[PDB]
Amino acid sequence: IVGGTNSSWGEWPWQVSLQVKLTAQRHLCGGSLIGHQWVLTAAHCFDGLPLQDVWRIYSGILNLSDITKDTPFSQIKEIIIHQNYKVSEGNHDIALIKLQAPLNYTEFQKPICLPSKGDTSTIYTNCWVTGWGFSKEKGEIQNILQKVNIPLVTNEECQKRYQDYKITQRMVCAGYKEGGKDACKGDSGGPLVCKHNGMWRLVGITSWGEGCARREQPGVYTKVAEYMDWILEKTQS
Ligand SMILES: N[C@@H]1COc2cc(C(=O)N3C[C@@H](c4ccccc4)C[C@H]3C(=O)Nc3cccc(Cl)c3)ccc21
Ligand SMILES: *SC[C@H](NC(=O)CC[C@H](N)C(=O)O)C(=O)NCC(=O)O
Repeated sequence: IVGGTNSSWGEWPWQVSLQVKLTAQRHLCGGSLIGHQWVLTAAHCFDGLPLQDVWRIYSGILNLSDITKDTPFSQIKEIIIHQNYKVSEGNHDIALIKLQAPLNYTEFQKPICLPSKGDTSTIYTNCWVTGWGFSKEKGEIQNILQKVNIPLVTNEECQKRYQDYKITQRMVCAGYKEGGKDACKGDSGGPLVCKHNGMWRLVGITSWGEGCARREQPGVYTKVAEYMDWILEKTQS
């Protein structure tokens, strides 16, 4: 996250860190807890070799530097990538992770609400993006979970900024005309959440953008509302 600030405990209890343990262990992507046994993330997080028994999913963690060998983590039972996803493209950048064991809910480990049927994106005026990604374009993973307030952008405006790509109805963009605040490398797969009727809703999954926090180059997010039929089908309700 560029231009954000430190989060506090319990502010974003659905945020998870997707890490890979080879000989070293590294954070690679964000994700969002959506139920006891389900995480929603970006399909591009899985573009590498599909190695078995390497992913560790950390929840209930605010500071990655607080993770030790004794810190509990979830493991992957199944990865469900959207059927129309292609590696060389940004479309359908969404994946479900089924965990090997259900997590119990706590103040620091609980699900984001999925968007409600029949809600236009213009109802969302208070939106935030979170993660442990770079705080500048040539930066590094951040220890304390960062947060930044960000306005949603119209699909017409977002398309104007990315004329070499197709910004579809299944995408939502967010950012500032003057840049300065944005998600960045290592934030992809995490949440874009907007607070409505006292509850946070998962509006986007951090996906892509040209650089980070550049002028007139907003972040592009997978629009979760446009994948609700798919999410419900794959989670068997
Ligand atoms: N500023 C916009 C809004 O939020 C963004 C998020 C990303 C982003 O994090 N990634 C773009 C993703 C990607 C998608 C499609 C095609 C190509 C790349 C791969 C992933 C990424 O670089 N991860 C990464 C890189 C180095 C180290 C580590 Cl640990 C993780 C990039 C740009 C923006
Ligand atoms: S919609 C998903 C989260 N809600 C619940 O899990 C229900 C909580 C109580 N049992 C209740 O109110 O009935 C949720 O609200 N997450 C987003 C948030 O703002 O916390």
